[PDB]
Amino acid sequence: SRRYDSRTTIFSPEGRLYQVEYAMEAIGHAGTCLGILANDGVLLAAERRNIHKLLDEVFFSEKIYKLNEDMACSVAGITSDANVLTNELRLIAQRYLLQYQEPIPCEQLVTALCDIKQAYTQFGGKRPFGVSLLYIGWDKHYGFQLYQSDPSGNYGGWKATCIGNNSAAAVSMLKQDYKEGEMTLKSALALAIKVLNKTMDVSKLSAEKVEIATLTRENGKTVIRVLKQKEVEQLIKKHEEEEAKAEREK
Amino acid sequence: TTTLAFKFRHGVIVAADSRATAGAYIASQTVKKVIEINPYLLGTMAGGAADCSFWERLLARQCRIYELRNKERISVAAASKLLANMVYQYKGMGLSMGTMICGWDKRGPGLYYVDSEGNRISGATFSVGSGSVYAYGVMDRGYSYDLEVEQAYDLARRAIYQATYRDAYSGGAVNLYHVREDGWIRVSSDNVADLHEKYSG
Amino acid sequence: TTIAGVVYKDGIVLGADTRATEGMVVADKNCSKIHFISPNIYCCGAGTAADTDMTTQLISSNLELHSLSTGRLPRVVTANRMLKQMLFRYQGYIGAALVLGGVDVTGPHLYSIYPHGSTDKLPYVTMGSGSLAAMAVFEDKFRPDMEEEEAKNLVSEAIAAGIFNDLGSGSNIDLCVISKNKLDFLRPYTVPNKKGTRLGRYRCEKGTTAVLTEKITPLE
Amino acid sequence: RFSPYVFNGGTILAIAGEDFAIVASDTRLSEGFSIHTRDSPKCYKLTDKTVIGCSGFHGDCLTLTKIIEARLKMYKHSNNKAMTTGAIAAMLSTILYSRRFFPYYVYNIIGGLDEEGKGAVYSFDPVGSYQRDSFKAGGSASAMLQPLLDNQVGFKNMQNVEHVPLSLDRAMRLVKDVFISAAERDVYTGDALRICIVTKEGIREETVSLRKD
Amino acid sequence: MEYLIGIQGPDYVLVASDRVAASNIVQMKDDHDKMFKMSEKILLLCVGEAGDTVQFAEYIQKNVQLYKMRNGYELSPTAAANFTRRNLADCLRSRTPYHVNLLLAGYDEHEGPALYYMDYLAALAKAPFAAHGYGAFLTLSILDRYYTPTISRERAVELLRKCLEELQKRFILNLPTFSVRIIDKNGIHDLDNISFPKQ
Amino acid sequence: SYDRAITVFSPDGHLFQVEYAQEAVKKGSTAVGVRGRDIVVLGVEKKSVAKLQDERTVRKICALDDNVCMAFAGLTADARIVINRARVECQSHRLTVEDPVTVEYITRYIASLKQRYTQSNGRRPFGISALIVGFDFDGTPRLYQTDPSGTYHAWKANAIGRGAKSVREFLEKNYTDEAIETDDLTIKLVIKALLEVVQSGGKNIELAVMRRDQSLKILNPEEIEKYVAEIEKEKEENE
Amino acid sequence: AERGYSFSLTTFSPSGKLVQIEYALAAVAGGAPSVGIKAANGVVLATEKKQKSILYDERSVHKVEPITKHIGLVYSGMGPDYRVLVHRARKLAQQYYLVYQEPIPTAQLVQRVASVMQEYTQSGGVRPFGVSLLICGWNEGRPYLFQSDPSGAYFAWKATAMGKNYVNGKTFLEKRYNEDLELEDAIHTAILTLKESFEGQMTEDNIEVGICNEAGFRRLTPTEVKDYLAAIA
Amino acid sequence: SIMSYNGGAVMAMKGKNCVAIAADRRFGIQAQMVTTDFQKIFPMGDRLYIGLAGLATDVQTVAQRLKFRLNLYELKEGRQIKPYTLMSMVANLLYEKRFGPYYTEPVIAGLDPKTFKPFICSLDLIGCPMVTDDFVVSGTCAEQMYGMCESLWEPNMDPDHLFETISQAMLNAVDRDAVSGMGVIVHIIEKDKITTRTLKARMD
Amino acid sequence: YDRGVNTFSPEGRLFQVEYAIEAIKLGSTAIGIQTSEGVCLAVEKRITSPLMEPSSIEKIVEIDAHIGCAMSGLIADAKTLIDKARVETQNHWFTYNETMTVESVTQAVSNLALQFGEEDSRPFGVALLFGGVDEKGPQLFHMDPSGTFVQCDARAIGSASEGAQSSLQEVYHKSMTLKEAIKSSLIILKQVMEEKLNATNIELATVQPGQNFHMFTKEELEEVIKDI
Repeated sequence: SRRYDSRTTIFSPEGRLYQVEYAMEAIGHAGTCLGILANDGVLLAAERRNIHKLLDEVFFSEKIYKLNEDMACSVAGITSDANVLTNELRLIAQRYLLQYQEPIPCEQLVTALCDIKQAYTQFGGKRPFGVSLLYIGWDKHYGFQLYQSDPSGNYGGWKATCIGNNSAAAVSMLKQDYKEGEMTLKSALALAIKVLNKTMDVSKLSAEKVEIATLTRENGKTVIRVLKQKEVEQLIKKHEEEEAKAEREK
Repeated sequence: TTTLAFKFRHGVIVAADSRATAGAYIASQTVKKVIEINPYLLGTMAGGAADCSFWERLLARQCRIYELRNKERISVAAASKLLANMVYQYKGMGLSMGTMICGWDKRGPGLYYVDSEGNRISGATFSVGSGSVYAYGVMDRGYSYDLEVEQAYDLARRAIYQATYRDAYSGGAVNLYHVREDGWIRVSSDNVADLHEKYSG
Repeated sequence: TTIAGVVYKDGIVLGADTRATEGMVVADKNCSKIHFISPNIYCCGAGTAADTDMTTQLISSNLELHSLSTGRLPRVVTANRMLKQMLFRYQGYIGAALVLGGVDVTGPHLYSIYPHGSTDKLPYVTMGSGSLAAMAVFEDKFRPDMEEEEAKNLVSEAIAAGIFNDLGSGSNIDLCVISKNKLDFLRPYTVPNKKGTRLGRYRCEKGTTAVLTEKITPLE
Repeated sequence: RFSPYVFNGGTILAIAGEDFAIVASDTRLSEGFSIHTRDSPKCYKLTDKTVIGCSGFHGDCLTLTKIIEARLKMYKHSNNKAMTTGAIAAMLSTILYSRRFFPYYVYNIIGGLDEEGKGAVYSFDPVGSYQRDSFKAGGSASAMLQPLLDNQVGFKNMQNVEHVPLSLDRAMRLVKDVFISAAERDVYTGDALRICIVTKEGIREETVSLRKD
Repeated sequence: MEYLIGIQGPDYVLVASDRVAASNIVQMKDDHDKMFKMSEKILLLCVGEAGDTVQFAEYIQKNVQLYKMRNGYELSPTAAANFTRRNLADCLRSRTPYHVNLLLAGYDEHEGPALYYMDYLAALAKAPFAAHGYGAFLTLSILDRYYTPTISRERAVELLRKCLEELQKRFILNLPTFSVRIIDKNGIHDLDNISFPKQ
Repeated sequence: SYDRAITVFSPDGHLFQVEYAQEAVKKGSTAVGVRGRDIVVLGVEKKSVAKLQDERTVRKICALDDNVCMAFAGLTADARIVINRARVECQSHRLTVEDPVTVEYITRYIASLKQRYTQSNGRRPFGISALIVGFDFDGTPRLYQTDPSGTYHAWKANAIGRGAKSVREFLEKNYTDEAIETDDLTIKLVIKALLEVVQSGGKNIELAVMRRDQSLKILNPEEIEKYVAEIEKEKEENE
Repeated sequence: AERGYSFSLTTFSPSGKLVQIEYALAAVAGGAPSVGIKAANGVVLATEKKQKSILYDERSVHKVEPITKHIGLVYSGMGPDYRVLVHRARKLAQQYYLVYQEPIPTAQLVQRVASVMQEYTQSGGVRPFGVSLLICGWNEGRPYLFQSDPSGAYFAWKATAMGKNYVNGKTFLEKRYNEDLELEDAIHTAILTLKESFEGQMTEDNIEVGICNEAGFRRLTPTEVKDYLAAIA
Repeated sequence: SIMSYNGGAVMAMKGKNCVAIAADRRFGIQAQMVTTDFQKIFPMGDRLYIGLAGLATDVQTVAQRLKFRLNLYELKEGRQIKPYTLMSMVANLLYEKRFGPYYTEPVIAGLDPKTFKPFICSLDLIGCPMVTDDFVVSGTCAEQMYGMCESLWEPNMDPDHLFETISQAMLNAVDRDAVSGMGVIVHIIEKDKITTRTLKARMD
Repeated sequence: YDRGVNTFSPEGRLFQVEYAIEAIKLGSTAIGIQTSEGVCLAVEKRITSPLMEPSSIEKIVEIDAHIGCAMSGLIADAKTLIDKARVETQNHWFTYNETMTVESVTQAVSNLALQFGEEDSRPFGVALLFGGVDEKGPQLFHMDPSGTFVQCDARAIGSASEGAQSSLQEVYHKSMTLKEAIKSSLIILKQVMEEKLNATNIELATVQPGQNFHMFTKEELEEVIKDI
């Protein structure tokens, strides 16, 4: 049975992980998300590869999956492949509330899920998770935090992210947008609108194909504002007037 | 059955009677309750005879293995702690161990009293055994804390004598060792019958 | 707690008391001990509730994996052997004291469930604390079931016999008509026991009680 | 309920001389008034230099003895040498203790030649605590032995008596008189007496007849 | 068998432990200390079976020492008391159950120091004081007389002097040595030992 | 086609997954370190910080205890595994026998655990290494290393990564026996290797110094900012 | 490596695509057409069963195997591994029914089954399910129609179709079926899109139309199938 | 007894459009008090509470273990928690140990998430569900709970008469009987707002 | 044509065991010597860079108080066998009240010589030199990674095992004193080392019944060096 084993777990002769390098090629494709710094709140946006309009869209949050009433995670990858990790981390977040009675911080929440994806890479020859999802939340210590997961079992957590393919023109623009935080929660969402409008393949900033979920820090409820797509269109046309105002300079 | 151990300026003095009897029948006067674990350590026997023999010898396992690996003498506090945890797994099964961990440590003289119930404590003085309190009255009245090595010999053996005088259980011979920085050294072993006229005047 | 029933030609009628007493004070005045086994099978509860409830739910769950294997409609011989099988596997650590009945293709059949797992096939069975009063009516007055209706009265005659005799079964009478085509469950059937009226108005008006701390939490 | 432990009788006395040792045990196996068999020697020789006695529950006697004989070949086929006299009592200490929860009921006394070519006696107990002794007496008749043995062999209970260690002979009849005196009030001892003498030239055995009632 | 003082103040925490390890009649270890220091803001108190107090000290002490350098901050007294409960809750139904008595003491820089109560049945409660012994009847006199918890940092130590005079009244025991500690935002501080004269 | 073996190993005289894992070591982030009678200094670079992200998530140094410091070179994936692993190891060690074993228990833990990690089937060897930092009892320094084969070894100097970081250890050998008698020059060695190692950005450079038994703290851009200015001045004093 | 207990056989292509899982979609494409429509009051399913020989009677083998009294379902492609997950879903739907005491919605059947179905694909040594399940039923007063795939991804479609030429029948269900219609009108266009790839002969045994009522699922006998479709659509 | 160890009484009374639940604030071992600020009834979900009478461990154990399975159901399905779903959620938890079951008298009284219609239920320590159409009382002494309320509770009771009826009911029981006392908290919830009042009780 | 590595190849014998022998080429060598007076053993640490600390890597470890040992090839490979063998001799002194002498250690390691396997794991390529003093006096034994224990009075390992033993087998005639073999070993040592002999290069293993333990001492290691 040594010839039938393809040596998934075992490394490549080149020093790279043979299974992980072909894994992250799917992350560069498929899922598309973004993140940015914002004061007194945090925003998340994603574009669906299911964006074809024949769907019912009765799932409400789909690519936006909400793990807890106080926490949401934007997923990039295969749905059901991620759904195994969702309820898992959901129970890890819930078992934390059980022995503690206090919200799970974001730091150890990411390191707990990344090790689950790492266990299949290190042994067992099992199929590693090709799902890379973001993290948002708030704690009494470090406050607002952003994180990212990697298929190799590492946390890709930073204060910014590029996922997974497009947004290119906005990527380098985000480095010029690197000015840290603001609100006016509608102003930071306005910056996210020029990202979705300019860098989309069909452009036009289709409202039904994208969904924006924002977490507003509130004591002690921490209200998460999930936009109903009725106020997204006015948020889309909000910065489209600003984008038309931005081109008045030149 | 009378055992006593106490620490002072020089090492630790350990003394116990050699008589082991069942009920009113005399069995053996040569039973040695003082057990030698390591050249720098001394064990004791109380309650169950083989229980102090097994666990102190099983303690010597982790103690000698630690001396083979790290090439360093294990502390008396670690030996007393590692012994309390192993016996605690068997707690409630009927085992009774009244041993008193003795020896030398890098910090200085030390004494530890471990029981099968899981007691872990240091201390200046400990005395455990059969019927006692008649001996406690004459002992604690003349017993002091900080004295010399020569005065510790006759004073520690005095408690065994007066005990065996009134108490018909304790008896036999008195095994007295003296712990020092280089390890324990055998002092003397004498029968209580010969020690009668010595401490009586 | 009393459960009894008799079998007629085309079906069975089961009944039980609604009074469930814990200790010297009545706990649940209105209680239904008839549990759903399957569409055509019903069983009467008794003894420990949570033990028999989780039992009959696991039974019915196993019967949902049992009768549905070939589909058709649930026979009792499927549920019959499972009781003596499973309840004996635990050697009687739990308890049942149940009345099992159902209408199959072979015709209606009744059973008496015991905590040790022994089940016997009888046209009439009585279990519970009032089993002595329900048996005296079924035993001596038994008849070969003839037409339907007269046996429906025989159950109500035996069920009411245990209510008026045994003080353990009060409150309301229950009757469930189980036949091949027709299935009827009527609860409560009759309320022989009543409670006396209040001697007056004991309501306590506001103003006579002080509150240490008050809280108002409006909702959405 | 069922009692796994019972006392089948027997008395073991082993006196070890300077350069050799002697082992003595009665052969009467009896429970109650009835006698199982009149000749049932309790002295079992593991090696040429070591002879062990067994007392108490008879089922555990043959079991524990045959287990040691099974462990003898384990060590003999490992280090290519027989177990030392001190190792037999030491290994038995680990065996009796491993069973501490459900231990054998046995009274064993080992005697014979050590690695120094001298006699040694090892007192055993169901908890597996042993030590090297000059002479020890087991069984139920030890109540009349140790007080008398210390009066004779131990030179106790006397004044102005020098200490001369014994060797052979008289220790024989010392086992005879204590059994005839015990045979009166106690029926667990009598019939034939098997006494083993462990010497450098081999093992010598002798049979002593006693009253049957 | 013994009760360690349970004063819980708004800005402070006061605990007083007896140093007598003696059993039966004659005294064995006079200098023994039952006080264990969990973190800078949290202490540990345990009484019960000998081996039970040793290992229950371990599991409670060491798990908080781990969370310290893990996320970079100290555990909260609320989350700590719940963690200790699970060890006590799982000890309820277990192959080898164990027994515990005393409670936990901790400090917080935001909501303030909190005092919980550990019980051998794992039942917990939030109380400014508790009773581990019969001495509660004599303490509730001066206490319930003036119950206002505005006073004070060092007055609780002065109030402990009044309790120390009321600890020995009708009893047969002695307990000459009492060790006391005090908790503030800077951590646990050492206090002087107590000595009762015989005559 | 693809013809290769795994474990173990090959008649050619060298192992496969072991010495090849050393390539995953040398390719790790550039890091250095030194030992001293009082203050021990370390360093890390080549993190490729874009200035736009958070520095605390890329931190390469953790601490099991205030006495012993952790420094590793390699991917950060297996890091938290070992972080969770080793912290529980030094925890259970803290639990029973309060006085810990000195420096020979912990250095042989990860080393032997990694050795048996190449032993049993279904276990893929780690391609990362580590070097223990801290101070031995009675004022002595302690440092060791981890090897893909599990061999623990103590170095007078820590040189890994590219060839530019090997010069930092070369400069330590130029201080001979006496130097340094002030902690100022010992910290400045990291500020001098900041120009030599990596891209010389003044950003990815991070260090912490533990003086005697005092627990170290991460250097804030004040002390290390003042010692960075004297590093260029001290090099100008040699001209 | 390790045992030989069937470690995962599924690897990643250089582009990151699944190897044997995408090949299971070919069995769905090489299977039989199955259609379903979510409109208004309830969901309507139209499957296709045609006998390869005149000796086959469709009265025995039933394509529609409802999971619950209120929950219907159909499938596409490949049987042998289909009945494994069916009966597995019968045992799995009981935990939600016993603990939570409630007629478990189709959305929870989707979350639990597709998670195990994804775990089944992750487990090697076994061929992944080549069955695309259409999950429907009525819950909370509003019914649902959900489509799964061999990879486990779950979608939601008003009117969906699977099997041979599923992209062509999907456009017909996009045009001819829109907004929502009554169950009677839903059966109409469900047979019309099934008659697309169907042969020139349509009888009671050739097509079977399941429907999920708000009152719960009711499987229609071949009688009502020949009455409404004769004269198909 | 086991339930009389910590004592305590949970009285939940349903009104017309609302529902009320009450429990004493006394926490103590046997007859010796410990603290009066202990909380027994805990909030579960939205506009739903649960009464608990028994060992204070099973009060904290179940409520925390229930909070565990509470969210996990709500996080999978965004819809609410329902009093029926949470009812058997405790029954499955109390049935985890058949011969080892926890000792508690859980009383779950909460509003329907769909409509203002209140619902009341009480479960046995072994997990046996039980429902009443009037009120559910669980406590040490059952004579004062069943005797009074049967002559007090009425089919239609507004929040004004509902709170004042149980008020004097607890005043007459505590000032006379022994076991309970040391304050009583009352939770009266309706569709528009949540009201929580604490009744006055003897301090001895 | 690699089948299972355990499968008894066409020649045939185990692959990995045949491979593990070549694993000695990547590590240093030692020289054993035995004499009626005592057993002396020498080694070379193979210092690549001055950064290497001499006491960090030691090729001689003492399994039992009177029983020394020497490793080969890698370090941590023997470390699992070394440390676990110390538990063996200690339990033997618990049951029999006597420590294993030079023999029961061999059969203890000989039983575990090959424990490896794929199903039901990887054999170590470290050769072991077993020294000690039994009831027969000073003795030195040797074993190989293949698992077959053969008694070798004076044995050398490493890549120099070929050359170092060739001249060593001639000088083992019983008419040679222990003192003559001590200086005979350093002659082969200075030939097999490229770096000049210094305090950090080599160490010595000497065990005698009278002088002990010893083990070995410090600053007496440097005396045999300057005498080169």
